[PDB]
Amino acid sequence: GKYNLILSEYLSFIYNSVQIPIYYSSNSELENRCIEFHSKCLENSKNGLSLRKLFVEYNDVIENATLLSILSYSYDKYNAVERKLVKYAKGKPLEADLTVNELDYENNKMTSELFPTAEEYTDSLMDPAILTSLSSNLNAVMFWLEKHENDVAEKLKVYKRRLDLFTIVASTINKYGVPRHNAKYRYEYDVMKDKPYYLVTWANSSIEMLMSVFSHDDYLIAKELIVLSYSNRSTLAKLVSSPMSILVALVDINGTFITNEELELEFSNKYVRAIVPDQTFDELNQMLDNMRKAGLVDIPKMIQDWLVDRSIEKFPLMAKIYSWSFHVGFRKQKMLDAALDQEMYREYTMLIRDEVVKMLEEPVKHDDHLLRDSELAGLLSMSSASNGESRQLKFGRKTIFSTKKNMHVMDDMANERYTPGIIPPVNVDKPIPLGRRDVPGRRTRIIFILPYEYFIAQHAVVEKMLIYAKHTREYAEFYSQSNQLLSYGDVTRFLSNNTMVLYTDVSQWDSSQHNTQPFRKGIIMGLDILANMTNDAKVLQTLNLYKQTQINLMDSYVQIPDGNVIKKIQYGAVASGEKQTKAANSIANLALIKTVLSRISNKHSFATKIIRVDGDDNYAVLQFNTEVTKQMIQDVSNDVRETYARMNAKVKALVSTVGIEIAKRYIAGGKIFFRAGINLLNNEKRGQSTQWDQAAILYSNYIVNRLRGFETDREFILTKIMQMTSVAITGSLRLFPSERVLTTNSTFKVFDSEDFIIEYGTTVDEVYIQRAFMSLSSQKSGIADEIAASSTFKNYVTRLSEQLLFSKNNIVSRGIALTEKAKLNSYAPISLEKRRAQISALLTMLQKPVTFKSSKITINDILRDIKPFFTVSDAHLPIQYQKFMPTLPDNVQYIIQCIGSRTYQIEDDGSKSAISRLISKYSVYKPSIEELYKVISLHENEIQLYLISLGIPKIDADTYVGSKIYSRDKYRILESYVYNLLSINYGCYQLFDFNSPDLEKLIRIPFKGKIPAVTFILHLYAKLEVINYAIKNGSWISLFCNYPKSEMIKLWKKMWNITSLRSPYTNANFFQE
RNA sequence: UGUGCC
Repeated sequence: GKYNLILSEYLSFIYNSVQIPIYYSSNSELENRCIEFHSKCLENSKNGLSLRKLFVEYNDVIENATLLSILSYSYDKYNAVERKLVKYAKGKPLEADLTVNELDYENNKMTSELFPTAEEYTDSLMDPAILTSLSSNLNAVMFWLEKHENDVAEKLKVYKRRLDLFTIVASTINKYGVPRHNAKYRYEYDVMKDKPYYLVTWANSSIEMLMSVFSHDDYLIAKELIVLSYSNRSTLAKLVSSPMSILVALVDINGTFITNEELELEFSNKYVRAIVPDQTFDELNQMLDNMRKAGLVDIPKMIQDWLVDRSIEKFPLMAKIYSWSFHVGFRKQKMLDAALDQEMYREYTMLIRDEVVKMLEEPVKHDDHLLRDSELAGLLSMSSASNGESRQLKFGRKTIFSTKKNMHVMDDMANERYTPGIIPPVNVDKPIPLGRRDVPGRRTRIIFILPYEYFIAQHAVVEKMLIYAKHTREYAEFYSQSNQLLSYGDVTRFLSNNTMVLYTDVSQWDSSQHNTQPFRKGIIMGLDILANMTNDAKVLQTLNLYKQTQINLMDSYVQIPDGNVIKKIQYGAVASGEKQTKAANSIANLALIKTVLSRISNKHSFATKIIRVDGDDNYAVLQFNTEVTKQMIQDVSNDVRETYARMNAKVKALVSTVGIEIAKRYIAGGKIFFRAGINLLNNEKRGQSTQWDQAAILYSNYIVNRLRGFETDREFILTKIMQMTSVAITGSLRLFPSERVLTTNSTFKVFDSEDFIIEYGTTVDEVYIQRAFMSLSSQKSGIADEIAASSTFKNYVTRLSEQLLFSKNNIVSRGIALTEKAKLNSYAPISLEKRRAQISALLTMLQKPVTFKSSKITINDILRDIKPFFTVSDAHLPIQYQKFMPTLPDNVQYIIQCIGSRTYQIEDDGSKSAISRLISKYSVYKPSIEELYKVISLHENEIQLYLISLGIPKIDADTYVGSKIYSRDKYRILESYVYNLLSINYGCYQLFDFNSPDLEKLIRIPFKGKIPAVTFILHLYAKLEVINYAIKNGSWISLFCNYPKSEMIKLWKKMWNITSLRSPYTNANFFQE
């Protein structure tokens, strides 16, 4: 509960010249006392009197009531920051070395020198894009510094290392003064022109980096990145994190974890000697020298010191550095610059064509319905993103403009303009609008934003390909319900003294111009073969349309802005934006890896243990009929690079016998590592999310980084959360939500009271608050109801429905209309109205909690009912599993050591149900987990009607409605739904093997009735409680359950009526992946 | 409506 105490100190620190606590209680009499206390405090403050007497008088309110919020009556002028900053600003300011970046505008010049006229100015290249101010970040660091000013021992060293660092930030910022932000947390030209262009972004990155400093090594790393970053803005991250690929090959393997037949992690005590050719060492040295040429000193030395022995025990430092560089911010070039960079492929093209044919061969011959009604499927699937051009649209009687894809389709249909049979051009006549994706370290890549004709003409086929991939292991990113651990396991498996791994990053090749010809032709050739396999008119048109999109792309043109103008240039390369983007790319890399491997063998004779393609990378494990030597590696590597070289492909191929390093993960010393480079105080782009959503997201980013090996002080995160989640009443009245409001599992939850432990209200007050918050979950929007009543809109819903189902409409119909009413949420005007409504409702709720008829049950209610029926008792679980994921914090790591981990994801969509499968066979419709959950619990007769209404044949529908499988499905649908409400596949839990035998013994549950749903919830609740206790106390306990027989029947009724809560915390988990 | 595909 330290969050509440912390908030007062921070507020007291920020303002000085009052704070009014606000409590509430589920007990009528106590609440009145809370009302009396609030009135007295306002009255006393209004008269400038002390509140000390009142606190003693209302001792009971402080002691038992639950704090809801804090009132901030501050009469200053959001200043203080200028005054506060100066004491810390003494050291010498930093000077921008305007000679380190190629492209001029990437140097820390004076804003004016970049944009002389306020009309030439643009933040397009430095916009933090986050909804929190630079001034607030600075305020947070200073506040933390003051609190930890009088600390001792090791704590002091952390303060001192941090204090030194912020000195550079403070002094440099002062030389120009703190920049001021507008209403939308943006930095305009007037504040900007006197100050160095990249000043605001740089300060944010350094502050974020410093508040994540603890050990001396952290201090050394943060300082080099900070000073260097201010000058360098385009290669520092890349230079710092490049030696990592070379490093993995060096470390030896002493006991690793592999994959077994049951596809689960199993420990192997083997030893694999690292074999590295002298040439590789020269390459690493060149990389180190390059870091040095760029002013780097401390970082290069650390890598060099490590190299003397390359002990996997002193390797965490290398890992720490790799995670660290990403925190220098994003590299945002000029669209044109990002855009500008851009006879033997016969074997390569053929494989791509063959792979495409396999993925649809069976679907095409049979005459799959999805292929037949592909157009309908695209419409249901259709998103609410952009279509490319801002159009004027009329809805009922309102004339407004939108760019949204959904809006364009509805307007077009109501004008006989809807024509998916005609796939628009993307050449010189109708150039493609561009989209951009920015990431730290790597170069900016462009994105096509093609007309919805393209999404529709490709949605059905890509879905078919994904299903094929779903069961093909070569495609690591799509295989089964696998996670990254299984992939990690597969590489280690066949590792021995007569086998070498081959990893390759082909990010450059994917964009190449050489690539697009062979790529498009291969897909097209495949499409022609598939067409020569059926006679179905519906299938051919859908198949034919897909072919057309590939042809139009072959010769494309792009609209790249060059200032304020839009130059139309010829883009002869493959860019992402299509539907088949990921699936096609995966096919292309796999075809490519296969092509290189085949050419090499003519020379060498090996065995292919495994081949894989995962994202922009691809790798393989080969086996030779002899012991691998340093000389052998050089020969295999030179030939492989040469094979890539002949195909004019620019890639980075490496050969090792112990580890590999790709974009998503890296393996060194038999251990699995994952980069932890998520930016905190700077984003990639702006969206339509609120401050609360962003605050929830920041906490999430912090949790993933903390899990991955990059920790940022929690107090700083908490401090950031307090500033972000605040709400102003006036220009001097600001309301700060309490910890209970912030952390309770409600529609307004932002973070967990205690990291790695999701709590649920076990007290009456929490329950009272939870019920109240839900009360005001959804808010109305006029602009939204308007269009929801217009003609064109209802017709669009009606046209989709009369095309989909046969019999009656409503469980399906209500969903389609709503699913379509929400898509309007991309339209800012509607988004803005919703937020304003939420705040006003929120201000009143914090002020004085309202009443609620409840009548709605949730997950928290089910858990609360169970709790009082378990008996706790100290138990003990020894550690049996060696550590394979080192970066993991100690408390999280301990649970894995004692009970183990898993290599799969727990099905939380119900897709593995027989009924869901049956719907898939005859319908293009895709029910949600929630819809399936409501549907399964319906009267046998009702279910039969619903299946028929969707097109399911009578003999099939009738057979299911009474079978054994339907009964089993009932339990399965609920199990999937319950896991979903408990986020078992997210955060820290996704790691633990909840089916662990060791975990299982700690649970004692005697059957007293026997009813699937009831048994599942008790075991799950017990498993979560035992694990959570373990996370907090580092020790274990055993659980006994004596739940009544009468009680279970009541509980079961409760279970089939659970509602789902929507909250920023929930959104953030969805947001991560 | 400072707007940006899968």
